[PDB]
Amino acid sequence: MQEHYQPAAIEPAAQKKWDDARISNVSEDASKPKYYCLSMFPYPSGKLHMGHVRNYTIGDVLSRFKLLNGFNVMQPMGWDAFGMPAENAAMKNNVAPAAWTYDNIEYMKTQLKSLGFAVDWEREVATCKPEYYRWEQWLFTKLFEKGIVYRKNGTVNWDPVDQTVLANEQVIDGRGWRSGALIEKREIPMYYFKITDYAEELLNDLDKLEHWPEQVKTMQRNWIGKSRGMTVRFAVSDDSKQGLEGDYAKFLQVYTTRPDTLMGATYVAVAAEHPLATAAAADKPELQAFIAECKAGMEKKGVPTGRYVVNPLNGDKLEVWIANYVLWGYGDGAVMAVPAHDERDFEFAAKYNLPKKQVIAVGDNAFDANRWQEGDKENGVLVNSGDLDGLDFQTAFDAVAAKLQSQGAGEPKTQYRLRDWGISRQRYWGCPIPIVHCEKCGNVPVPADQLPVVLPENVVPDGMGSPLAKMPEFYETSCPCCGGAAKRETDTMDTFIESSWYFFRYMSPKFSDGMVSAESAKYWGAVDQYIGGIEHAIAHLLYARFFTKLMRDEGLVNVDEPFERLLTQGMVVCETYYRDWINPADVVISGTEKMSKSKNNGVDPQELINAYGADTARLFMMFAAPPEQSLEWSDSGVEGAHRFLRRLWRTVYEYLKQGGAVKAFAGNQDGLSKELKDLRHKLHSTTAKVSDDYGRRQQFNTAIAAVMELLNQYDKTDTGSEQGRAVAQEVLEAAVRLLWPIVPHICETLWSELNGAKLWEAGWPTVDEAALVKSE
Ligand SMILES: CC(C)C[C@H](N)C(=O)OP(=O)(O)OC[C@H]1O[C@@H](n2cnc3c(N)ncnc32)[C@H](O)[C@@H]1O
Ligand SMILES: [Mg+2]
Ligand SMILES: [Zn+2]
Repeated sequence: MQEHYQPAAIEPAAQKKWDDARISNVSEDASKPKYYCLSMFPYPSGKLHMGHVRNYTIGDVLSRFKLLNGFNVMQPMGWDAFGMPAENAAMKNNVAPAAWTYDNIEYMKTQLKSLGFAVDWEREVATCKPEYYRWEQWLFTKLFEKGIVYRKNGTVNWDPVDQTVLANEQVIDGRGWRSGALIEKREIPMYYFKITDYAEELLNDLDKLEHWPEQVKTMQRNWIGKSRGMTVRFAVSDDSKQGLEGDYAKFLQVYTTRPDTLMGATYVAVAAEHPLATAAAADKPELQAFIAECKAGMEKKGVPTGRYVVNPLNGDKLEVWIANYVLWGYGDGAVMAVPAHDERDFEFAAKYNLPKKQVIAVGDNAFDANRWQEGDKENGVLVNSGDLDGLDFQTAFDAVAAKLQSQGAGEPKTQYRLRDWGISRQRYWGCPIPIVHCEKCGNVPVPADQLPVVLPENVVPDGMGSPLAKMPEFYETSCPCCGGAAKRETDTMDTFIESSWYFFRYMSPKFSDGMVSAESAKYWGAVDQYIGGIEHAIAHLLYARFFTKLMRDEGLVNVDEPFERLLTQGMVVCETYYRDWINPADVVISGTEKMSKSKNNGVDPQELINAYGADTARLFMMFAAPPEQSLEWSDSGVEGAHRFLRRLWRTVYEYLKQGGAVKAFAGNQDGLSKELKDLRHKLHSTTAKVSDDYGRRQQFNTAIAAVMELLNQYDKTDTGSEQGRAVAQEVLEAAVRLLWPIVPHICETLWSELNGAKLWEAGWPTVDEAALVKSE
């Protein structure tokens, strides 16, 4: 054993030892329990930096821990290669997106290999390769013929800087997710996934996820935004039906989220384009001028119609008003009004002298009918509501439902803030949409045998429009239904399509007959442990659950949920500079910020490895903070981690130098001195603590600190006697195994100096319970 700790000697040798043994190349082996640990794969939008390294080191620690515990561990890595991240970085450097992506991938592979992650590289995927994206094209066509994917014109989010439409989940505070530019509204046909068909299942199945952070589930619940409401039909008065036809001559229908206030409705509003408004305006120029002023176009305005509808629950004849705040096409185009319990209706009734019937009371408060007081749903009881008096909200809801159901005048209706997922992008670098437009047959999907629709890679966009719409050699084709002249779709799929199913592709990444093979899907099931940032809560983490249910319903998988456990690691943060983002190693001082290529404050892992070794980089990331807490970059933290590794190396070197290796102490410890019994007590207490920290608490910094304390007590114990050396051997053999998930290169090397067996076959250290009993 050499005296000096030299990471450049031992880390390549350890990595070759692990690669040769193929311990990370796993098959569907039915003898060991499976463990699927996955970190969110990166965009090839530049060099990885230490923030990514923290993400992936956390995954490796958990993978290596489960490996030593006898699991068949799949930890796969790959490249989220399509979409704006890679393309925007390529265009900034005048490089074609394809060439830029593949070169970035190869540098990112060398970075990760230098860090010694226990990755099954034989499962590597690159999402921009046709062997990958053909299968999402296949799924697209299958869902298109079912109507789960559809094309429709509509109002969309337009990003004027990235020059593409964006999904709702990609609009962050009204700004594009990559550009930061203020979003605009346009009318543009897009392709949609009917994710609202799965809104209820997406919402309810969150309750299954006992091992997700509550915050992620809460954000998804609010994004889905379910509201249980009530459809209510008001019978049109017999004297108020002139000019109307069909249902509009019979009833006026509205949707409301407060049917407990239905007994308090004092008037009703309709949109200017509602058939009741147009029928009432036919005989009166009073309303036509208001409908014209409304159809032209915020402050609330309204006019009475003289038409009346009948409240189904008490028979009150409410007057119909035309109001500029009632949007047509939004629902029924009509609403009821409860001013005493809705602030908007209170203002409308105050501005136009409309009654205010109180129907809810909160505790012991009075009702001043001319001053709005702060609409409580949770704390409230009904008054002036017939047999509804005394009922709280949820009981009044179901009671009103039963009442309306008995007369055919209404029924419960659930709505969601979630809208359908718009996936069309006016971008070159993305999965081609497998549609051909035929003048005779319409928008037709490409046959399965003709898939993939191959994206040409010989393209350098100029930044002025969709490049594919500019290439007749791409879009001119034949219709697959009739053989006439036709045009391929030239929009591509948003990059989140690829990340919504890549975790299944890892299970069988060379499978040529489908997205994922039935045998491998049945073996691996779902991801046991997922690690990635909280920024994915409303988009990827929601999209992925949706795709999983889609693929399940197509018969491709048999799980309901893609990810069992989710760890959202904290951000690595670092100082930033701008002028034009500079890097600290090389103006303005924009202050401490998340490490990101977008701010050019990333620390390259390869440079730290070249100066200090991969084990140092890994150790600092796991020791500096609990994994969910943000971690501030620090040179002294790097140096402190390196000194500990020198201490570990020096500790074993000095032990071996004074006698060499002996057999570790084991068995009954009666006869050991008290100092050595205390050391064994600390040793096995530390094994229990580390085991619990890796497994149950997932707190790796305190695991490292526990091992440091064991070494502290070791240093203060005289271990030079024969029994001392056996206990020293035991301490050091446990210590390097406990730390191997964190710093495997130095622990593998030290293990081989201590013991001739293979570390991963000696397994995880066991707790000797007899060592934990205190002496009398
Ligand atoms: C599943 C896909 C939609 C993922 C997508 N391709 C993506 O986000 O790719 P990206 O390459 O941006 O990030 C890859 C992973 O690294 C984490 N990460 C990045 N910066 C930092 C940081 N400063 N501190 C800690 N962690 C960080 C980030 O949260 C993510 O889990
Ligand atoms: Mg369960
Ligand atoms: Zn045709």
